[PDB]
Amino acid sequence: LALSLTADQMVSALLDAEPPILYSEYASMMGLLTNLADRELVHMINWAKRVPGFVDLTLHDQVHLLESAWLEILMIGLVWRSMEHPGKLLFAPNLLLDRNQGKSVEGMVEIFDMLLATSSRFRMMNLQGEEFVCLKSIILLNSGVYTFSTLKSLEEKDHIHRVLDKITDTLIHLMAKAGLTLQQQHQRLAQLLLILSHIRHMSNKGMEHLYPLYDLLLEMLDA
Amino acid sequence: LALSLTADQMVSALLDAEPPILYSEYASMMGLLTNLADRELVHMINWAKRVPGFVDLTLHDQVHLLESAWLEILMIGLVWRSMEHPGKLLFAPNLLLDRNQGKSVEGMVEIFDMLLATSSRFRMMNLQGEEFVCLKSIILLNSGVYTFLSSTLKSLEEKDHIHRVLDKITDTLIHLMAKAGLTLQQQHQRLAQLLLILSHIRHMSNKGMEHLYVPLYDLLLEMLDAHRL
Ligand SMILES: CC1CCN(CCOc2ccc(C(=O)c3c(-c4ccc(O)cc4)sc4cc(O)ccc34)cc2)CC1
Ligand SMILES: CC1CCN(CCOc2ccc(C(=O)c3c(-c4ccc(O)cc4)sc4cc(O)ccc34)cc2)CC1
Repeated sequence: LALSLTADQMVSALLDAEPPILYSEYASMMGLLTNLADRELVHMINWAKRVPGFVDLTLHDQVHLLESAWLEILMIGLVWRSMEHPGKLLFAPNLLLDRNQGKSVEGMVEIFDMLLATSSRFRMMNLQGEEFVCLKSIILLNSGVYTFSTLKSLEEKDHIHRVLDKITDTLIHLMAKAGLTLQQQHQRLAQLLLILSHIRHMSNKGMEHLYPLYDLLLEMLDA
Repeated sequence: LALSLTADQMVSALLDAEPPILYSEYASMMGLLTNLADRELVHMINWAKRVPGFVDLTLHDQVHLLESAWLEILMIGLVWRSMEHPGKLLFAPNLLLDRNQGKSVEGMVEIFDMLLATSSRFRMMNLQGEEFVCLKSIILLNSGVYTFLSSTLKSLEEKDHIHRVLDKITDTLIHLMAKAGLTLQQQHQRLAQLLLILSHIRHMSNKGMEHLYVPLYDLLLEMLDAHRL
């Protein structure tokens, strides 16, 4: 069980599960981002399976979690790799775009600015890679949890909450190691989890304009 | 002022600021729900003005925060007062609805279920009143925070102040947990659990907004822009 892993073992599992940074393959704009996202999703599915506690869930529940988190997950990766590129979003090393090039779509402008603002927040906070991988894991486990009343669902949520607790402990550990005081540790933990609400929001806004999916992701998880 | 408060002072100030519980005035049901929400907004504004640090902000920034947070705030109040009624949503003491009453309206069963689920979660965690008021204040200060239109010096000043207040509220939550006997581990875990629930509350507001949809901006503005007569 994921529940007996030490903090160091958890960080180390998450660091080893990290997908690679993918490249763009080249109006053409949405085609290029569509193609990049779809390739990313294949690696995300494999990363998911390596997140401690994830394959303990039913196949149905795994698919639910991925259906609910996949865009937030692409967004937090985007924002992470954009940290060192103020004013720009590094979709791929060969696809670094600004809000002006974001205007080139329909409605994504304001979301572009939101993504840019999250990136600045991370840079400002000096988010570490070890912290980022825990955040990503938290999104995967958390996003779909409150939308799976049977007894089995009740077991599924309890497991997720215990794995989530383990990831909280891991985050606090990293901060402790980094030399922050206890007051700085609770404050930074809160600040990062609050950013996860903003990521949920950007994801919702992203979904409204990019528009079943569950079935598509089921075929993928199977494949 | 707000930044000098102790945790105990923050909590008293938050408990003192709570709005009243309103009654339903009597789809008949969407008309009822709409009237209720409209009347609660007026009190929500008075409550927001008593949230430590809120009235230090510009009028424009106050309006933005409420425009971003208002449905989140109505929802978390709903979930809080639904806690003692498993399976039901207490919109008002004379308006307790179950999930099947949601279907009687165009597309809200999914949100209904999400709301009951959050209520159950709060129940399952034994959420305290003191923790509830901190969470509601966090929502207000956080929801519109990363959507300020500008990166002006003033705006930078505003953002910094809100982050300092948010840190204070986090300090106060930890404070309540330390006094309830929780170990450091349990304190950080419970903190995280509660903050993750805000992510779901955001989601529910966004979905609720889609389903629901004089511009709201103008109405909060008029309502918040009070004379001193
Ligand atoms: C099983 C299905 C999976 C999805 N397929 C459709 C493919 O969808 C997508 C098409 C485009 C984008 C996108 O533009 C991306 C982001 C975004 C979206 C909306 C918005 O307003 C602002 C930004 S962030 C981001 C990060 C990346 O690393 C990669 C892409 C994006 C995203 C998805 C269909 C098959
Ligand atoms: C100044 C403006 C303010 C808004 N007016 C428009 C009208 O607004 C609203 C109309 C209805 C509802 C609502 O039904 C409520 C909730 C909800 C919303 C959507 C959904 O899918 C499921 C539940 S939760 C909740 C909690 C309450 O205490 C009170 C109501 C609700 C909410 C707002 C117009 C004037």
